[PDB]
Amino acid sequence: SGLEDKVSKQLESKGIKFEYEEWKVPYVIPASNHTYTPDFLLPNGIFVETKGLWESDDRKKHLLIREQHPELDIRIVFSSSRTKLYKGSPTSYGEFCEKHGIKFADKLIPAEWIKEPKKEVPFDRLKRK
Amino acid sequence: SGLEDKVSKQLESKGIKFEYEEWKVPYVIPASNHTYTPDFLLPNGIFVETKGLWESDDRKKHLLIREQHPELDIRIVFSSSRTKLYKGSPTSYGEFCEKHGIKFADKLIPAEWIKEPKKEVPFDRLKRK
Ligand SMILES: [Mn+2]
Ligand SMILES: [Mn+2]
Ligand SMILES: [Mn+2]
Ligand SMILES: [Mn+2]
Repeated sequence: SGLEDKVSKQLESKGIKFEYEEWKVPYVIPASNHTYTPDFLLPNGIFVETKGLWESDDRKKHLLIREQHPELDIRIVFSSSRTKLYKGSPTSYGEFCEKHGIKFADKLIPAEWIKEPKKEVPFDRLKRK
Repeated sequence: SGLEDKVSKQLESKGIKFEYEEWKVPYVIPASNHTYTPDFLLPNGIFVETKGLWESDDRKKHLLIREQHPELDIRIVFSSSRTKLYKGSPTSYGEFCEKHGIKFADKLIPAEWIKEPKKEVPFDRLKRK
């Protein structure tokens, strides 16, 4: 960058030796705690997240919850599941869900989901509003 | 939102009793491993990072490195230490550095830093590029 060049030129002009980008320093970013509030909870225990724009951190969040709370049934209703992950991506929101086992639909909750037999929700692992 | 409105109306028309944002699901964003490569290493053991724009994640990284590698001497040379942390912030890069004990300078490496007595760098704690 202009600054790196100026600093390098200065050190050389004064005859100071130096190593440039020669050493890496390892570090760990600590794990962090968060909470996610799905939009709707149906009587049969299915949670439904309505979603327009679906950002990367949001997608990672769903994968984390699936690994951390396998018993939760969290599905997504998209304004459009055909939307691509980003400006030039080949993958759609829907394809991402298919790849990771996330049940999804577009615009409205499918009649079939509402009809699914009730199942237990581990509310003990959850926090009420 | 529009989608939330349409889904809730669909559920209400079918007489489905739902809970809206009534439950919070706790989750953890996993610790992550990284490496940081300072721009310059001077003969006396001082590492210097040249920096123009200095974003929030970059500032956080520097604090993590100071906590996890207290044996290293990492300083920063800014294009301008007067720059505010972000649009609207009353705090400058320099003030942030002062608060956290980070030595800094503007435009070039201080001749006085170059003159400081050599101190051994624990290379066994680092990884060569
Ligand atoms: Mn919501
Ligand atoms: Mn939503
Ligand atoms: Mn660099
Ligand atoms: Mn730099």
